[PDB]
Amino acid sequence: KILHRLLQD
Amino acid sequence: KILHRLLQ
Amino acid sequence: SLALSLTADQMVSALLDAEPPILYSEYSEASMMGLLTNLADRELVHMINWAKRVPGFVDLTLHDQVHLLECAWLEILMIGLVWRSMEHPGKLLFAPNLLLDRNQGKCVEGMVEIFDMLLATSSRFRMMNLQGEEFVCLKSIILLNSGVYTDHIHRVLDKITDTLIHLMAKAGLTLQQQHQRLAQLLLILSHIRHMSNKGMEHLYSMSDLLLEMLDAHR
Amino acid sequence: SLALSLTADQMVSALLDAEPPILYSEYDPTRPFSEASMMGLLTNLADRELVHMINWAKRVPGFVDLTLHDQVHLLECAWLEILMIGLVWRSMEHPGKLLFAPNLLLDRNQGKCVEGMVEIFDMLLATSSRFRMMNLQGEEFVCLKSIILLNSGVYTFEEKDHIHRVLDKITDTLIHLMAKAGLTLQQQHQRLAQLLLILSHIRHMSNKGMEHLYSMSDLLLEMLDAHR
Ligand SMILES: O=C(O)CCCCOc1ccc(C2=C(c3ccc(O)cc3)[C@@H]3C[C@@H](S(=O)(=O)Oc4cccc(Cl)c4)[C@H]2O3)cc1
Repeated sequence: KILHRLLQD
Repeated sequence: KILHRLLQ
Repeated sequence: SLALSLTADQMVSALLDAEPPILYSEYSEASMMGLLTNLADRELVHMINWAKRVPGFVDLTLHDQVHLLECAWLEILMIGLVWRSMEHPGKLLFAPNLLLDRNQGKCVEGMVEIFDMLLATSSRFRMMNLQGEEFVCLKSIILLNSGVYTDHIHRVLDKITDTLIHLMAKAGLTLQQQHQRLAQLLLILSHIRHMSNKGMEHLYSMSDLLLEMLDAHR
Repeated sequence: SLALSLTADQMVSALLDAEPPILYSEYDPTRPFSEASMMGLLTNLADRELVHMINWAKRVPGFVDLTLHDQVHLLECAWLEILMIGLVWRSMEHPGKLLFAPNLLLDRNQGKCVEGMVEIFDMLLATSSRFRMMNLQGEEFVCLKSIILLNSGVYTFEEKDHIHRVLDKITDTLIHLMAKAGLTLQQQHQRLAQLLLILSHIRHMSNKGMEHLYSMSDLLLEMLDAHR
């Protein structure tokens, strides 16, 4: 998920 | 409307 | 208008006196939708009488009264259902002879999701120890607030807020506990709005009075 | 969790510093005035705003204490609400117009260009008019926007208990702001109620907005996918 990745970076 | 008559 | 001149206790007693009765349902996915549709159809008649007795509502014009009810009717049905189900954890008391759990909600397609939201609202009301005097204040707020954006109404909303704080202060809550509890209750109304919108969208996807209440959202 | 240890002033200054910037829309004189170009303009705008929103949410006190699954859930439920209250806040000083961007100021007549959008335009305009009449302050706005982020997905998941305590802290912050502005105890509770009731309308506008969106940006497709 894009939202999942942006919250990790 | 039915709501018109019921509110009268 | 008369509503503004009321005291807190007179506002509370007027709302409690206007409470509609708890109706029974009639003694498959279609079998349940019929039971719910018939029950909601008879509750709407009692909702219109209740709305007439909410202080400040009759001061509105006939057109604005119709508008608020068309916007808020499913919200009002839902918070009533959630209030009735407070003492029955994990179950929704639609009627005293119709007590359902989330598994039975799966019988109708797409209803289990709204069931879980309703159950979560009831558990939230239960853990807050929501009182009857607070409940009728919240239900009146929904009626007056849900269609106001689509100044007398705002003066009545303030009076109900003062009534909510008066109830919390009389129960011994500190100033901080009063405004914290007020906020908690009002934020729940946003979820009740969310549940209504999702419920409406499914209703005009599948009674003579419902159809027109359902048609107002399409 | 340092969110509960923050004072009211510390909570306000933290929220003000986390504020995302005001973005500009594309200005393409080659594109014609049409439904597709208007929607493309709004889609491209909200798409870039979402990147800033995700970064803003990390700085909301208490948000990073949540698990990654719950952070994803809250943003999926609330992203359109947060875009809308931002739009409504930017449009306060422009009566009858919606400032989607400093170079994109639209009235309700131009909202008729997309089928069915004018009804939501009218709801956004009335909300913006309500904020202008109340004289909503920036410190109150940043509290309301953080409340939306934490509250809109809290009953659709222990983790709920932490969010509720942070929400109470933001309530204390709003009351602190109003008491600092000279309002009486009665006026404080009344204004607190007026602000929170508007959040019910913002939820309504988002749901009606989402419904038209998943009927007609890969990040937006996934955010739009969560409400269906
Ligand atoms: O075409 C026609 O003529 C008939 C249209 C009018 C029907 O009228 C209805 C039907 C159902 C309700 C319901 C409830 C209710 C709550 C409190 C109460 O006191 C009475 C009823 C609760 C909440 C809604 S729901 O959101 O779950 O909706 C759905 C339910 C199941 C599946 C789907 Cl898809 C949606 C539903 O259960 C309400 C009105």
